[PDB]
Amino acid sequence: NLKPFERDISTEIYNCYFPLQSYGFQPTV
Amino acid sequence: INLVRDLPQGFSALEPLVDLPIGINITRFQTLLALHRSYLTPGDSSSGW
Repeated sequence: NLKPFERDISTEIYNCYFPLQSYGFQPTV
Repeated sequence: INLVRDLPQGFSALEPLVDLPIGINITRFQTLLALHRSYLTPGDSSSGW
């Protein structure tokens, strides 16, 4: 997909699925 | 070398000075300027280029 040392702001199409993902205060994990 | 016709002849030692870790890819470069003068030093410049 992408190589290191790299950034990206507005996640263009890679249509797609539900994007985000959280490491919440639900640590049981 | 006093010759001012073109690029030179000779064998020039070249050594590094500085590195700065930016961390992203580049594929374009240039340089740009501005050339606004008046007083300067040479008589009456008034250089309409």
